[PDB]
Amino acid sequence: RFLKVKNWETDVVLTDTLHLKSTLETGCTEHICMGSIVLPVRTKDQLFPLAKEFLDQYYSSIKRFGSKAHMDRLEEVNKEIESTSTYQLKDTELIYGAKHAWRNASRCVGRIQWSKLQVFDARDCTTAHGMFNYICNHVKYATNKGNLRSAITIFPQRTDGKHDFRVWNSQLIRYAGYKQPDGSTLGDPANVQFTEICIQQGWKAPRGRFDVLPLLLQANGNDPELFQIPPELVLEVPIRHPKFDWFKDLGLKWYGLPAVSNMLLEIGGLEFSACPFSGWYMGTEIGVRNYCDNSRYNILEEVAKKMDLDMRKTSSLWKDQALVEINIAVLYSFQSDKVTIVDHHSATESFIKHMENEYRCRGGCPADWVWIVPPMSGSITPVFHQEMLNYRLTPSFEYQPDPWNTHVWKG
Amino acid sequence: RFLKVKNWETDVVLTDTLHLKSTLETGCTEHICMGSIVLPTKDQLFPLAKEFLDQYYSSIKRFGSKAHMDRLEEVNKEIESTSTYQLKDTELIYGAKHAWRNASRCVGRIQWSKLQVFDARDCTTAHGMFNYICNHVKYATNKGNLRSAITIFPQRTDGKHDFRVWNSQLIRYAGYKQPDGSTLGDPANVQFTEICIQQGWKAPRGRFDVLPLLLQANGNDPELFQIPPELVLEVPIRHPKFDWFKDLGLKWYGLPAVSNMLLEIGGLEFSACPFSGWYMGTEIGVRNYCDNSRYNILEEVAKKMDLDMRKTSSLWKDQALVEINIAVLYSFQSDKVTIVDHHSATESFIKHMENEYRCRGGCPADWVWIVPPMSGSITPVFHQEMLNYRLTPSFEYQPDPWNTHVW
Ligand code: HEM
Ligand code: HEM
Ligand SMILES: C[C@H](O)[C@H](O)[C@H]1CNc2nc(N)[nH]c(=O)c2N1
Ligand SMILES: C[C@H](O)[C@H](O)[C@H]1CNc2nc(N)[nH]c(=O)c2N1
Ligand SMILES: NCCN[C@@H]1CNC[C@@H]1Cc1cccc(N)n1
Ligand SMILES: NCCN[C@@H]1CNC[C@@H]1Cc1cccc(N)n1
Ligand SMILES: [Zn+2]
Repeated sequence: RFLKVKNWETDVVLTDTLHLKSTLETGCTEHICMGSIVLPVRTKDQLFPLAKEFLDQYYSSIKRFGSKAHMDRLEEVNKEIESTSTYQLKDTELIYGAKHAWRNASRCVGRIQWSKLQVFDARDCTTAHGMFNYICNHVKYATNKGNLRSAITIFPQRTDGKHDFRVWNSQLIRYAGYKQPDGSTLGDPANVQFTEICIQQGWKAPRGRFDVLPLLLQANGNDPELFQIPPELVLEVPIRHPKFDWFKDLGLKWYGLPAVSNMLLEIGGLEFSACPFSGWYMGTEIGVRNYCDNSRYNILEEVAKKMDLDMRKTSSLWKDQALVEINIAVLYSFQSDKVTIVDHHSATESFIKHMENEYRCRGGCPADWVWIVPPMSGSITPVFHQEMLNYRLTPSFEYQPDPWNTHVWKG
Repeated sequence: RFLKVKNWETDVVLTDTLHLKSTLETGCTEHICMGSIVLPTKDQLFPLAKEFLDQYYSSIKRFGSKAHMDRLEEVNKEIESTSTYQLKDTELIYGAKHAWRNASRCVGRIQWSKLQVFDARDCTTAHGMFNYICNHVKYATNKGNLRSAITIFPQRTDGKHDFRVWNSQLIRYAGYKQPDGSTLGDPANVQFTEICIQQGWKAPRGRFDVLPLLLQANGNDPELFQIPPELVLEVPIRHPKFDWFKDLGLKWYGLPAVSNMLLEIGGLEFSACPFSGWYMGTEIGVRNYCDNSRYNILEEVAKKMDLDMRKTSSLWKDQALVEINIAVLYSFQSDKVTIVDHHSATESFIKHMENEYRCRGGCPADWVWIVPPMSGSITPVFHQEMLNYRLTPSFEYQPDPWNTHVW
């Protein structure tokens, strides 16, 4: 079967054959689309086929499908599973696996960069302190003094699901959120619950507006432990506006390294519950969402007052006007401090090229329109006008329940 | 069986049960989502009719009554006998209002029940059609205080006597391809504009030439007609700060009136059912004005603002976008022609969704289309999970008539 996607701004049409290798479910039926819904220990039995599919892709990718090296590996993995109930990946496969999990991330607009990924093998890690060490090296390497580099650290895979390695933070770096008894919130509201957990665990919260949270790390299924990231390692950018001098007085700043740490990495059946990864920000993640979501820093009004926009009627589009300036400010600061960052125009255009390429050389590019289109100026970026097909391929990054909801404390 | 939708900005969760009555297909499978794709017999008819009437009677608290039963056999006999049937006025109105109610891609459905329905089923010719459309345009324009309406022409019989309005909207601007390789006017209508000429229209070859209606009756050949100029209310666009704005020479009509869709009620098909409401700002300012393939005026507005268009990171395109949309809302209000801004429009839709969940158990909604093409995440709907599915009565797309007309 062939599927066509059309771009209504250029009439360009594309054919997807890749979806034919899609095994996982989407959440949608013939009678219902769930395209806008955010969140919709294996047996020997299911494991080998999953291992086999993966290794087949792997060997085809290196042009050795059906080779003796290939057949031997299948046999090797086969035996190991029957003997130990699981199996270890060779460095080449882990690496090849992680890049493809990224390459298959249908909600990621930055995928043109998928083949350039530094993979750190942290499978020999056994303790939280061990984890902390690994993470610091990742932050330092990835930050690279502002000239950011994509990277991922992969800790030991799940075994019996009782010895999981988990990074309790959602991102390696995030500001604390504190709930005041008066109902207002200090810091980033999105992190209040986790901050509470950190405090309860012994963290001495400075209680400011931009407190870098401590790392809460679980190793081998044990209770998590706290670590403070060396300050000198946390690159941060003060936010100012190129024409507005009062902007700097808003006291805004942001860290430079976006590093998602709560996702699970699935490769050839194996589950890597702790696999932090980082790239570099697209302007809008900070300027639109982080600052302007009503449930985040909500700086839209304060910025509007200072600009003195007509805030009596929404039809003045004061909210729209302020949003643009704020985003202009984020891009400006980052470029000025020489910290890697990309604007949504550049990013979406690049993605469109990446996408087309993917159809030509791979027969498709799974993409989630709801997430690929930026949270501002949607239709003046090329992706808006691009039809897409969303389906799931492995390797892949999956959501996993927050560890505090499932962890069996040992005390 | 019972699905929940969460608003990630307010944490509110709603339970949708209405989707279980869904009947048509979505285009998706459990393997692939097609949510961003723009266009994904007597034995057949009675069940469709039955489904409709039951819901009609259910709505008027008389489900399973004699009237219900009676009507049910009357239509039943008529279908067998006449191989089709006619709807009672009451059913027509209810049908239309509900087709709008079920339009998962329309952000303005909170207004659904306030719909003026014009029964144009006694129509027999293109002239009659032209007469009906003019009355509709006039009644809905209402000197600027817009009122929603739909005029329903005769239903389909054997596909060989279909009534069709060839335009995509009652009111649109022409598009001509110049030697310059460039395009004059609205590129979206380039082709339709040609078909007009190929039929006689005297294109004034202007930038904003209100096109002529091209009407088709009882399967006959489409005929041309020029809506009375005094009936097409227009708004010249000026910015409330940039006096130079007026020099781009921009104007837009006040009446958004989709004419190419197909209205389906109780199995019956109304192939010519033009309908209208009023614009949400972004429709003109963002899509019509800035879409690269439309009037594509961003670069121009950019130059006038003297913005550094050297690099994309200056967000010049974004700054222009906002102004171009401030001007639209501005001009319309100034001339007192009804118009809603995307913040107000989406906010109304959230409340509507909530009323629909608690008073109907759901609200089909298409996120990709509901979220405005600008400032997406600052509008509430961006944070609103939606369930998309198809309910009848409904408005469906249909092949342009020229790619199907046996002259
Ligand atoms: C090189 C810089 C990169 C850029 C500019 C980029 C951009 C983005 C953006 C804008 C999002 C959506 C943000 C949000 O709303 O949460 C995103 C999501 C995502 N990206 Fe990337 N990305 C990059 C690198 C990476 C890397 C290195 C990986 C993995 C190896 C990755 C994996 C994903 C995944 C899994 C998601 C969706 C996460 C979710 O479902 O919540 N990205 N990316
Ligand atoms: C009264 C104010 C109304 C507002 C603000 C409103 C707004 C909108 C908007 C923004 C769209 C998307 C338009 C596009 O991007 O092409 C839409 C689509 C639509 N609306 Fe409404 N609408 C209104 C009235 C109506 C009426 C009176 C009907 C029907 C009786 C209706 C039926 C639909 C349908 C069927 C679509 C989708 C058409 C398609 O698939 O292209 N709307 N509406
Ligand atoms: C409910 C809705 O799906 C939700 O707001 C989605 C929409 N699109 C998004 N797109 C991106 N990139 N990131 C997000 O967090 C979201 N949130
Ligand atoms: C390809 C994609 O489906 C297309 O660009 C959609 C996106 N969302 C839209 N939303 C609205 N309201 N109107 C449109 O025409 C579109 N176009
Ligand atoms: N809701 C998921 C949270 N994702 C957060 C939102 N902003 C950074 C991170 C995504 C991400 C991952 C990798 C690179 C990047 N630019 N962005
Ligand atoms: N491309 C499908 C046709 N959509 C066109 C785009 N703008 C007017 C009309 C939608 C529409 C119908 C009713 C009211 C409204 N504001 N908008
Ligand atoms: Zn879907």
